[PDB]
Amino acid sequence: MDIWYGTAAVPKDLDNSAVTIGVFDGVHRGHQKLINATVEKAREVGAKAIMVTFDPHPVSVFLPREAPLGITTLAERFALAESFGIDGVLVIDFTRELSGTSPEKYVEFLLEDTLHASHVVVGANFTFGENAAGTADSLRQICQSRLTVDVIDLLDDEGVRISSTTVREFLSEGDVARANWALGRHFYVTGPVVRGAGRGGKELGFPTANQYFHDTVALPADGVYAGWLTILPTEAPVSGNMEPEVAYAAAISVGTNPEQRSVESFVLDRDADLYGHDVKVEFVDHVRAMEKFDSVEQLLEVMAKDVQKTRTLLAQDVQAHKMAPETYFLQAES
Amino acid sequence: MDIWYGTAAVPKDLDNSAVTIGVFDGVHRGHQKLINATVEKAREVGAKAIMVTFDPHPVSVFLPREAPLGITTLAERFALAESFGIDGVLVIDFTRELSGTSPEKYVEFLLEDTLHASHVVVGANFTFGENAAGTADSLRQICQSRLTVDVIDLLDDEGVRISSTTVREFLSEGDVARANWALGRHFYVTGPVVRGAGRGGKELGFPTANQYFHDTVALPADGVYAGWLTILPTEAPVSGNMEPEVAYAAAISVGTNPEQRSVESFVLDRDADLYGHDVKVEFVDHVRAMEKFDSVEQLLEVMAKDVQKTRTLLAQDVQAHKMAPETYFLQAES
Amino acid sequence: MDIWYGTAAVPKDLDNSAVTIGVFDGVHRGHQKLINATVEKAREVGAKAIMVTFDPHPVSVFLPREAPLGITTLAERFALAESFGIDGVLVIDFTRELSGTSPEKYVEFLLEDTLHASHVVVGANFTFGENAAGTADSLRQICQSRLTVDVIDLLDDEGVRISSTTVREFLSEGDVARANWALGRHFYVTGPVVRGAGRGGKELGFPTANQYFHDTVALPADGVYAGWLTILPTEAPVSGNMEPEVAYAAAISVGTNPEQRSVESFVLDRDADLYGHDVKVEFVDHVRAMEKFDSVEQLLEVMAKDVQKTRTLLAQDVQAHKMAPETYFLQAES
Amino acid sequence: MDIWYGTAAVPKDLDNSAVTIGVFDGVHRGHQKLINATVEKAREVGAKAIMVTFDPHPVSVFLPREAPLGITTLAERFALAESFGIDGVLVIDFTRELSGTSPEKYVEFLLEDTLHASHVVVGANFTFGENAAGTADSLRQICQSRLTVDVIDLLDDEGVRISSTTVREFLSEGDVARANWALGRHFYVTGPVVRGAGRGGKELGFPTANQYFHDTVALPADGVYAGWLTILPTEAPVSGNMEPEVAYAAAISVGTNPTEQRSVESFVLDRDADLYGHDVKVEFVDHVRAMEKFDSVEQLLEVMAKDVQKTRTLLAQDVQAHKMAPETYFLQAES
Amino acid sequence: MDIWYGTAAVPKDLDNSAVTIGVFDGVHRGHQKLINATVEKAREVGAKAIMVTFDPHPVSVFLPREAPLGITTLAERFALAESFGIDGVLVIDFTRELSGTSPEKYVEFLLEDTLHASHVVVGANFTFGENAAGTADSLRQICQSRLTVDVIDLLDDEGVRISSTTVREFLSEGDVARANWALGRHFYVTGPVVRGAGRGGKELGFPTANQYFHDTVALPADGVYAGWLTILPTEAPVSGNMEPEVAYAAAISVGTNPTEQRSVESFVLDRDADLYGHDVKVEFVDHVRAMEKFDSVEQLLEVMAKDVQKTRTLLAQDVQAHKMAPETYFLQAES
Amino acid sequence: MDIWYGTAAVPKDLDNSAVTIGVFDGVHRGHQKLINATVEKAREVGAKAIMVTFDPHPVSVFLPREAPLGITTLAERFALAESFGIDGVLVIDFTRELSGTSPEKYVEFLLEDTLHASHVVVGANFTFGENAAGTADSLRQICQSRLTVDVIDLLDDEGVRISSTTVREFLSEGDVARANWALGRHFYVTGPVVRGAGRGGKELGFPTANQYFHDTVALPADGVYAGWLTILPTEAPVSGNMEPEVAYAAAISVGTNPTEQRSVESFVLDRDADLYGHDVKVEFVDHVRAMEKFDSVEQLLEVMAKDVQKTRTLLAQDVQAHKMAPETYFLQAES
Repeated sequence: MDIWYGTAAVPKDLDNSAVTIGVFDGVHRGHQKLINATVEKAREVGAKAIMVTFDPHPVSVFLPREAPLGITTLAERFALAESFGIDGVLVIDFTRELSGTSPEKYVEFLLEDTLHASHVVVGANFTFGENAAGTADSLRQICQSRLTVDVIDLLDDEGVRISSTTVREFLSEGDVARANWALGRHFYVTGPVVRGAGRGGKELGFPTANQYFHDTVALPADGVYAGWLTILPTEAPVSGNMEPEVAYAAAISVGTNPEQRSVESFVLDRDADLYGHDVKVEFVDHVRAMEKFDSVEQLLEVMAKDVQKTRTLLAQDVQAHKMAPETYFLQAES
Repeated sequence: MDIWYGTAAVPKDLDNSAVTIGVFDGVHRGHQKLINATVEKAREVGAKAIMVTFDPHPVSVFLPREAPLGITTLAERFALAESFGIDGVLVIDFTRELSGTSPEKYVEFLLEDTLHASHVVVGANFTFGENAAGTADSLRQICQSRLTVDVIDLLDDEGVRISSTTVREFLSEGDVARANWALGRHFYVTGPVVRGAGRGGKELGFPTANQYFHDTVALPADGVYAGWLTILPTEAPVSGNMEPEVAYAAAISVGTNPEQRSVESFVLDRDADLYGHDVKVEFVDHVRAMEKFDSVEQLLEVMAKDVQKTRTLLAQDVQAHKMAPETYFLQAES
Repeated sequence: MDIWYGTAAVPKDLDNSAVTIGVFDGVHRGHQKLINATVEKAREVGAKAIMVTFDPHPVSVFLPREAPLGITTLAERFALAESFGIDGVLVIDFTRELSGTSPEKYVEFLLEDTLHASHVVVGANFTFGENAAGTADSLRQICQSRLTVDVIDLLDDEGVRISSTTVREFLSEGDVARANWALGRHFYVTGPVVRGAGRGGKELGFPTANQYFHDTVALPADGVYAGWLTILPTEAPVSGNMEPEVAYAAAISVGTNPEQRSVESFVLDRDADLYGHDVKVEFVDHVRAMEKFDSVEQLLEVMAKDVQKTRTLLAQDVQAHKMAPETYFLQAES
Repeated sequence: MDIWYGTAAVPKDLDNSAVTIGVFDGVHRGHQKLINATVEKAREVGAKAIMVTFDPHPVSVFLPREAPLGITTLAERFALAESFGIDGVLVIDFTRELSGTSPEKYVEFLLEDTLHASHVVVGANFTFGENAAGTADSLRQICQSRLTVDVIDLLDDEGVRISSTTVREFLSEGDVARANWALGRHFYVTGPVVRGAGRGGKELGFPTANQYFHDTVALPADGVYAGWLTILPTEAPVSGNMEPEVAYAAAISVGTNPTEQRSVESFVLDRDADLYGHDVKVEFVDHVRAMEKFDSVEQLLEVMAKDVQKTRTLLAQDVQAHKMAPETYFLQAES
Repeated sequence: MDIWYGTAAVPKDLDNSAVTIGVFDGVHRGHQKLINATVEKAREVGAKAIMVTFDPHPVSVFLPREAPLGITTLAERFALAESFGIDGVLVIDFTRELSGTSPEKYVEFLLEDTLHASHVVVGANFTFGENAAGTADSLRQICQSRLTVDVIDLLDDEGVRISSTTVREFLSEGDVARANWALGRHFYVTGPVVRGAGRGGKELGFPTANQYFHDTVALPADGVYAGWLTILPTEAPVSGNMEPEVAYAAAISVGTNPTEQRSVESFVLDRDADLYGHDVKVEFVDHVRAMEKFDSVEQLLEVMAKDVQKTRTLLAQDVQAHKMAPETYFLQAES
Repeated sequence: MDIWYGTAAVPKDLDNSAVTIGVFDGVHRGHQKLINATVEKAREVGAKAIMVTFDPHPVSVFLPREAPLGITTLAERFALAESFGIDGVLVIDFTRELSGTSPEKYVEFLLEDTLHASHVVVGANFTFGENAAGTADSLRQICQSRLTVDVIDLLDDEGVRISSTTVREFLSEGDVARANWALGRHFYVTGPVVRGAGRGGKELGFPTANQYFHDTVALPADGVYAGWLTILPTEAPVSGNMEPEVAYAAAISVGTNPTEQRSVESFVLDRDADLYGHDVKVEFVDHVRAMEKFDSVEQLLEVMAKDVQKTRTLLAQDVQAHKMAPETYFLQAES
């Protein structure tokens, strides 16, 4: 998949394309509707399926620092767009271009001159142009004759509107199961593993892996979650008995340094230290709220209940296999 | 009007004076009673009307950093005192003088030796001298024969005690209309305009003017307010279609950087950038609480409702002309 | 009393000992049970009474920064252990030794090889060894024949479990009287006196003494407390009319710098400045919550009520003489 | 004078203009040549004289936080342009437009489509387009028949090149005299006065006025300077015996602090005043001495009085040398 | 290769091993001598070749925050050890064990009880036990009949001692050529690429990739270097015309910042790419120039193009000198 | 000895006094001349001997945060005054009083009204009143018939002026020997011991005691020094084999840190102790060496043992030179 930053980087000789346009944060199930319709129409005409997306977040342009939390990083947005069949992602920066343009000159510049679009697919909530004048309906009439528009209704399921906003609320409440349901997959973060408290190995109280994330990253509420940890493909040696590319059962502690968040993973039944490696942490279910501990004994007792509840939740998760990992490790008991 | 810092700076040959004494933060309506009585008595005897005030706040002397928020800056206190007819402001620093003095030596030093007072006017709440022993009644008896004392009751109106404390509470609650009612004018701040998000001009989402204030400045609760923005007299060029010395209608956003406050002003129906200029922002009415925004579209929709409610509130404000500005700009519609 | 850091510092020729083992934070009344039983048994056999304690807190080993607040400093733990008759304190660092050891090799190494114990006394809550496997009951069976174990039930009195946890909660709620009841003495802090607001002396609003404490120190809730201030033995000159080694009546203000705490002491009926000195502040009773002040007059009025309520509470405290100081100063009135 | 942010804010209405293009930092004497040639030509035709300038600094686009010190603020650049008779300032941001563009499209878009220019005036060092491709020659050729292009060599005078670079050098060495000579006026900063040490009254050692500036502002090397302080027009009362819009003789201490920040402290000669809250302009005339540490009050005051004597002399020369002195001023010969 | 943290994590299972003991920071050419002697001996017997190393740095135990700069990270030390055929790395923390211990107990515990060693290999400078009592001799005597002890002199070559110290010196002076000569390979750092100035596209001045490193990482003196940049294996898409696992010719700017942090900015020659989010390895070949300030865009680009010419030359020599060049690479002779 | 803050705290009761007036920072040998002349005169009459000193430092009133380094704390100034027999210390704050005052009112208010002085003793450099107007002469004339005024020249000895300035210079150069010679005693700091690296036990490299001091405290140049450490009187238990109120031979490392702060680390010779929580006085005798970086444990300990040898020698000389040595001390000749 190609990745272009700004209109000027798009090949001048780009033949023909089917385009979808949005922030696409999270690439949730509604987003997948727009991508599917787009990939299908491109197949039909032998054209390229292009996503136009935005970075930085269009909101942060007017209100810097008060940007919505990133459900996925931009990098993951690329990876997800590829996995669903996008051939090219065009990334628009609204402080460089297309912000002051009228609806008319927007379509003309982006869809025709730049992308040579024959089809375009947007959500019902899509807007464009100076002071957001352009709507999904404007796009229908401006493009009548010139190119075909397909406007997909926002996704409603189980009485919930599925949008970036709802996914963020579910994460913020600690309800990763409902977030996952909206995403169509386990919510996850990826990141390098650093040193933390003691060393990962024989001692149960020491995390197998510690990670930090900036406060722009959306993360579930401080608490303990059941999930899966996967060391990403690597040739670097691994301390202990975990293998790369296998999703390992783990009780995951999300915390806050007293707004930079931490994620500490206790991998079930393994003795390993993942310092240096790149590690994906997928969330499945909430286990408990954060607690303060006043004795080593109390701490470990609770730690063991976390493991117990995690083993239960993960054993269920494996049964919903459209969400579960391909290769996993989960022991039936300790 | 003269401004003296400390007793030692007062002219030795100061003939005769009528004196009022207090912190005078905000110069609210109660304060204006003391000033009026003082200016009138000075007129009568052909003497000077002097205000004795305090900086730093007498409270911050014992409890530094836990000082009351400044309803007005000291500079504005001077300007307000002038506008009501004070000829001289003496500014006392309690860490330099008059804090350890007895009530007796206080009157003797300040009122006679320094200010050659023939009349003095204080509030019923006025205190003075070591450990606040001296009261308004002490001042009556210590000054019998020597000089005339006039003690004005605290101002009560519409079942509210009008004091610096009540004005601060109204501001803190976001009730600027009630604060204004207590002040006898629109609550305002003045300050240099800095660069903010994008550039002021054609785009509705970009503020016309951004300002910052230290956390000692009293400011209404985070939210959106209707008010008036006035570029203070200047010869510097102005970017866009606003003129100096005209009060322009504006939706005003007060925020907090995550305790240094910001004030962002969306001037109605104007395209301007005020970087570099000194700008007064007067508050009239609360519009709404602060909200987080998840789309450019939602942001602008709300922005436009703010404008709508502002136009309404300001059109009413103009009718109460004792509070409204002399020269204003408010369009009947967009 | 000897103080040893780590097993390696204990004399190789240490003859024979009676040992107690725990964190001992606060050395509360439950702790005193373990120490008493230990000192008594050591007397009986002519051996040394040893305390094994832990620093850093065993909890902070797994969860750094999320350590329990220190009811006493380590230094005070030493002083308290001495005052109750401990001959030697061995201080174990769990990041250096004894954390990965099995219950069996723990007893063998610590109690026999290092300390040559003939008796050991632990609480019912005591645990030891890798992943806290070892219990008070494990210690009974592992030591049958080899050495005598005495396991003391947790202390229950007036329907409250007396533990480090409960003392911390009482402090956190501002209930120092209940904390004191659990401690078996007045809760106290010691520390150097620094400059604060103005100078200690004639002015009532200026603190006699200002101190700061790091956020690892347990301290009662922000508020005003009645207590006693004692300048620790010294030959340095004292500004004003306070003598060393006398407990002076004081209204004590605990605050927070906006997590480093402050303690400001208004010594009743004395004019003194304690800059430079080391000062113990004992807490007796809660007086009031913290308030914001908007006038010097209001501030001092409240200050005087604090003094009034303090004089009352302290006059009662003196009557409970097992808790009260040996030499005190409290005036019947101003 | 108008100020437009971006090509899009320029009136479609504009039918004819004489344009000059540069950063114009400092608006020094070389800069004045460009503006003069532009303004006089604009008055010849019936056209408006337009300055195209850049903010953020083009260097900062590539090397953020490595930007050169601003000789003047953007605000003062506007004011200086207006003072030399520019009708419109157009401010280009390179992060928004005109940066990816080829030499060909840059000219047509900016000079023809936006500004509808008939005449252009640039320095010989002038560069434009993608990767600095376009040059003073490159410009003259693309613009045949439609645009009179006047290229002006960089200003050499007394064997010294007068550039923003050269000015920044003079400032940094603390040689304000040469900086002024190159600028055509006294170098100055403007800012609100805040509280400092004590209160401006009878005591010499407490500064009449305190100011702080961001690390972004070019200021002379730490030291003491002779200068003039002016309270900018205001109806706000003044504490002490000073008036607005009079340049007062002052000894000026420039200092630094951990927090970045630079400070400017002004001891005004023969006045007892405290300027807290006013906007004041501080003009620099000559270097007096380097910074030094003090360990007694008497020694500090001894030096302070020597700074005052030196300022009296140097400022008396500035008044006599006429050309750069202020219109209305206050200076005493003796204390 | 296994990695054990502390003696306690070592398998009880281990019956025979050839051991080497050192900090091994940089795994330079002297270090390679120790490892080679160890690995070949281990293959002779039926034994595993074990490296005993230390983290935190032994110096940092006594002088916290005064620790020497890491020539490589602990992670890269592992990877380098594995590349020279070590079977297990045992990592000692001196704050947890082996620090109070006498020479006698140190050997028996570590070499006999834990590792069940038959053979030992150490540098002649090797020190152990309480207060550095144990030495290369001290070691040979305690271990009679059970342990073959091979002591190897420090590597001298071309009249230069090759040590971690010497490498840190070369790096600090910006002499990466000599650092590489001493290491036996190109010095490198590895890290995730983040956002910087603009976007990696057609414009030369915006870096292909930005990286930051803690003050803990030894890096060359601030300046421009010739080097190779490699995108580490990945299925993540690449923006632009670059592939993973190809070393691309790059000019590399090393800089600093208040906040500690060092930066590494890579301008890859003849590619339009933005590497945000990838892990990249940056190899250093030769010093090009010291850092300098710029005050015009044209001058910066003028210098940038000179850096590119210089890189082409220096990298062409590195390719020809064969021995240290990468396996698969991309370099153009002309622009 | 009494300590009064401000003229207002002085007893109205005080009927007669001999007064000395100065900053007295360091209470050096020049200072001792003033105090001796004052104390002996006070014992002659029936009067109390009073020191008028200043806090904050008079310089800091004008130049905040540019204050000279405190040779001693205000607390130690009190203690030193008491040790030379002053009966009352009166502490003037110039931000509260005596600063606006003329020479005439300063004398009458302070010396007559407040202190009811009969006799005054000042240094020849002494300055008072508004803008340093009043001087040693100015003082003698205003005080005829009521005040015996004894002016004492600044102390010159071995061709060296002994002043606070001179002491601060010696300290800053790391020449504590000359600082001590000028002070009349070992320069010292006092402070609570906190945790540092490891635990004070058998291992030489972990300091017996760690201390930090604000940037306000004059300390010797970073380096190693010979000195004596004393645990101040206490009933708190001591970990290790050290007693309170014995000066123990120590090698002392003075260092710095980003965060401002200076550190003092004491390696006490031939003791295994950890002093956490105690107040300790650290006396400086002689400079041993400048600071240096280390890259091996063995080298650090090699140097550490050389510091100890050097300390043994230098401290043996200090004991023999008698005059400045402590009363009760502990020093061993051999390890």
